[PDB]
Amino acid sequence: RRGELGFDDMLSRLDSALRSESGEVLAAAIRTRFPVAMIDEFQDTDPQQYRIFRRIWHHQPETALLLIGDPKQAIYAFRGADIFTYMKARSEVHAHYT
Amino acid sequence: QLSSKAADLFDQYLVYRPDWLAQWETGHLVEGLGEAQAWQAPLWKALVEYTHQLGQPRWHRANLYQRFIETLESATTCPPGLPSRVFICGISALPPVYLQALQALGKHIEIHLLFTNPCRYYWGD
Amino acid sequence: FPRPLTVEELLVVTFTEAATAELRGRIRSNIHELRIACLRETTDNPLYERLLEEIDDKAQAAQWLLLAERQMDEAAVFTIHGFCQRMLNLNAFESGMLFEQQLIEDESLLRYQACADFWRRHCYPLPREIAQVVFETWKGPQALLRD
Amino acid sequence: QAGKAHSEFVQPLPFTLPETVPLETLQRFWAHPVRAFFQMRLQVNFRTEDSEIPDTEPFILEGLSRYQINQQLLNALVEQDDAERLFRRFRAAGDLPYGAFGEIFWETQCQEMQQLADRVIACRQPGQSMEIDLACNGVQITGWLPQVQPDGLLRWRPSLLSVAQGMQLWLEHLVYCASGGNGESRL
Amino acid sequence: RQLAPLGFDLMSQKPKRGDRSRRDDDRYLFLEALISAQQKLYISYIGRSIQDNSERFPSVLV
Amino acid sequence: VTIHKSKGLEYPLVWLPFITNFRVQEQAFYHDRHSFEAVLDLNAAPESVDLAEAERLAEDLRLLYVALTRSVWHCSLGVAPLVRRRGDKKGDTDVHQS
Amino acid sequence: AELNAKTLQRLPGDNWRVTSYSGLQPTLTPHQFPRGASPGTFLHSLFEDLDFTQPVDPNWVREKLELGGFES
Amino acid sequence: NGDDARPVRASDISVLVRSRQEAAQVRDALTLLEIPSVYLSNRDSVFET
DNA sequence: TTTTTTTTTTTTGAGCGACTGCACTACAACGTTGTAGTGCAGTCGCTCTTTTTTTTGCTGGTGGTTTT
Repeated sequence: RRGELGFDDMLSRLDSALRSESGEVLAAAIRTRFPVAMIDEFQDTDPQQYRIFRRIWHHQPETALLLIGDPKQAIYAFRGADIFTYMKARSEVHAHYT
Repeated sequence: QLSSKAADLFDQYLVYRPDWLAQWETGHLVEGLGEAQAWQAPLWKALVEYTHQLGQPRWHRANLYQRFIETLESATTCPPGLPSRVFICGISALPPVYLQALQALGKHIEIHLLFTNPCRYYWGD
Repeated sequence: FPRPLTVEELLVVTFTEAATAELRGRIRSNIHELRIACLRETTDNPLYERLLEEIDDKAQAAQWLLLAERQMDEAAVFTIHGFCQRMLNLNAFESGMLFEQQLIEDESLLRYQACADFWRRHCYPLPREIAQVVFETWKGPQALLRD
Repeated sequence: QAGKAHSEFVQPLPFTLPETVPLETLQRFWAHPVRAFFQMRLQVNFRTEDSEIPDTEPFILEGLSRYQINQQLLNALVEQDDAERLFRRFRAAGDLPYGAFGEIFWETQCQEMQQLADRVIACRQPGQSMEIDLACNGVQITGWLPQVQPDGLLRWRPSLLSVAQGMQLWLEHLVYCASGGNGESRL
Repeated sequence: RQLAPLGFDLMSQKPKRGDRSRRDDDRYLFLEALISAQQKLYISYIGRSIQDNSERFPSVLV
Repeated sequence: VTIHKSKGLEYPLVWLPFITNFRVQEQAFYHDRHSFEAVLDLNAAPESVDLAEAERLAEDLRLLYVALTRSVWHCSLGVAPLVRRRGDKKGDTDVHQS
Repeated sequence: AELNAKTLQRLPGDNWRVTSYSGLQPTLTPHQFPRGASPGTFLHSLFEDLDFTQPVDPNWVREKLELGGFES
Repeated sequence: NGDDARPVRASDISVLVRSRQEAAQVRDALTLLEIPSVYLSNRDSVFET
């Protein structure tokens, strides 16, 4: 009603935009904008953020996803981060580098 | 908000892109542009038809600019009310879209454009 | 990669804004150092030595690094919420967002107002036998909001 | 760094004790000695700004409003007055929560104040205020003591066990036993 | 200053010579301020933070 | 400097006086070990309490790793037989709970 | 270590300012006109905007009084 | 470091705590022995002093 | 339509869990009594984190501060 927005409201609105039918084509527009992604600090990853990144860069060709992080540094569980999202991301991907 | 953003884009096209709106008034598209063109050119044509249907005048920035170029290029006799010499001090004292009108005005009015370039040789493209 | 990319096509995502500024400065310094090492065909770093040994051409790589140094001001190194807000403001038609919105830093006041509205619309018309249990669970809406 | 540092605030000041010192000045001194040194000797009273108006109705009772409700309930139950009339009086002013929660708060506060009044009026006798005129160390103390019963001194306050109330009761017991008044003092 | 494009404007997709851009205007304003200095140029910037004494980087032009 | 504010920094000598102090979580908010989704158990079931205490202990181990991996030259630790239980001498201590 | 602050020998600037002249200093009749700075500037704008060759039109004076906000 | 030597200043030693109360305990136990200490994680406002 | 006064603060932790003392019956040692186990109540320690994420048109274009 007031037309305002929050910090988590950006993540929720982008997840609701990608949750729709046409918004997947919007993700293709993101594949027209940035055909690469290097994501630092993946231990502090919300499940909405990982759902967005999985909807954009799962298995489409010519785009690369590089999740750089550390599971031993996920200490922001009070803030909203979750190490089980990192374990789901580790179970989904196949390559691992240290 | 959509009408305000489209009016902002139409004002920016009236300032900077007169040929695009002149082609959109006829009903023809421009080859080589982005995806956001199939909803702007019929909207611009409907805007022109709506302001022609209403009592508002037809004239805007771009067509009056073209009419000014046409009435300064074809006229042999200089119209009255014009000054003798016009000084333009600086680069931002004229945006780089009225240079055709400046070339039309230079046929009848002596125009001294004081240009401030950092280099003395040619360094452009 | 199948094709080289520009500075406006490489997306780097880091949560902390000072971390993004430090990473942008470090990437700019690495671009300048690799441009110097490619113009000189020598370096004092072994990883930079292998980077110089991997390329066959030196002039085109130095020109690309000079263009990267010039376009580093328009680099796509954003935060999480910054990239999400840029994607919402860029493609506003597919997302269904407004064009100008006001951002509030603290949402605790609106959350307390909504919790007070919930407590007014729920706990007020209850009788004594239910309000006794509601009072035994929480003293007021502040304890529920703290929970 | 060639300047003098902040010297200590406590300094030996000249002071002459007057002839007539009231009992209220002694009570304000022994309630808080540093505050009485600030606001009476050099007349410096630090005025803090009042609290802002809250944006919602009080759902719970805490602090000064709860203390005033407990004080009025204890003053009403010490005379065996109707607590339901005071409940309607506090509900008509909006100080109580709306609906059944205000009734629950009034029930538990009435239970606590009735448990306190069963000890208060267990040994309560009707007493009146008496005058106090004393001469100690050539200093005159004039004042009044409220509700002086023949059993002694009886005071009741809805607060916790603190040393300031004990100091106040000890000062009242000293100013009561000095001119007659054989008996205990209870709080 | 860098200003994000609206997202559906055709001028951002295809630029020309006489197009307004805040980035190139500021980068030419810095060059004009460098040229316009006759005797003394005094460039000052926040290089260190006052909160946590963190290192602050200057602009790309400086 | 706190452990969350020491992530990514560098210190020559680090002292950890209260690294043995631990906190027992009472609320039952855990994650499933198969679906990797957040499950909030409003009832006082001991299985959800144990599954939340396991994630709490993993977060404490991650905090211990972050606090240990910031020293360069020397780190000092404070170890003590801390007992969270109210019993004085019960024959067992709670250092395994830390 | 010893330290002293430097004393300014000459003034940084002289008395330089861009100034003006003010910096160096029956029932309806013009005698019954309200005297003030704002009616003076209104009459100055009326004498500035009106053309001297063209005849004065009463509806133009009514429009100028409606724009200024005076009595009709 | 190799042959290079450096004396240990007061900025090298850092105490890693978890909460604010034990940080105040460390600061009160360190200011008793005439050693000043700063709290880099202090997020308290200046308007509350 | 006019106008009067006035300087005194207060209050605020409670649930969880152990220590200790007295009562109370069950049962074996020497009908009665001492020891052991449990219930209930008064009294007392203790203890309650960590934090940061931003788009806003420099003069966007009939524009523009100041003197009589």
